[PDB]
Amino acid sequence: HHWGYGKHNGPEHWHKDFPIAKGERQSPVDIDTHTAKYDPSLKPLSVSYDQATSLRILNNGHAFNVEFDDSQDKAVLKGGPLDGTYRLIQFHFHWGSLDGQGSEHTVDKKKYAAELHLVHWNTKYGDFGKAVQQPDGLAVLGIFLKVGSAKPGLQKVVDVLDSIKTKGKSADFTNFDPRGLLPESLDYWTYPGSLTTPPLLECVTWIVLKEPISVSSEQVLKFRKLNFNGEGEPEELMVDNWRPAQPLKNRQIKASFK
Ligand SMILES: [Zn+2]
Repeated sequence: HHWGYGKHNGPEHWHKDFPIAKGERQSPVDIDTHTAKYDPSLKPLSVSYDQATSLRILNNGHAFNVEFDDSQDKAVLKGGPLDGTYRLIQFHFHWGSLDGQGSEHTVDKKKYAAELHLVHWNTKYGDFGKAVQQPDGLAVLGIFLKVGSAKPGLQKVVDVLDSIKTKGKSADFTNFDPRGLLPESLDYWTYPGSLTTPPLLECVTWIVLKEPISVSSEQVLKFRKLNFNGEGEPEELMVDNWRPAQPLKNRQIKASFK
């Protein structure tokens, strides 16, 4: 009875194995633009993916992750509200059963078709495993996906999904430049949060971009062909793998714009 997104093992059941699910710094959250606070002291975000080195893409039964080589000071996230440097280790998405839903964070209750999470760990801590044990261990860049024109930089991902349909499958995924998944503007909202999947550790400084990237209906449709199940097991399409908004509980969401 492993955790999942079904009615029997979904978000509403997670607290039984991970009590922190009802904690004080849980993610995602709804971004109420009227209550968010513009902070003029917030510096521009610094995303350096020029030399990021992608390795493989795999279906872990919850989503698909594109992993990178984080052994060198390659892809790093810094600046913005951060006081340290974080290395990119992997990215994945969360999406729905229809274009009307799929994102984890919402803006004034609005849900996007999907949400991209670029995960980075603090260089003060040695590696990912050690970083998640600290309150400022991770910096996750969240980017909303809306339907419209195609996103060229996403095509390589879309095209390879048919080869890793079921849990446990993976494929070579070298030479992928994540710079192709970023919107033009880097304006953002930021707040202290957690991982949105178990163990739900409250070790994340969330940075959610104001500008969503546009992907075509054809592209997002491909996400919905994946399976939660492994090969040979009953079909369980991978859709609605998103955790709903959690109580802000007085944390303050700051923005780099009004
Ligand atoms: Zn995520």
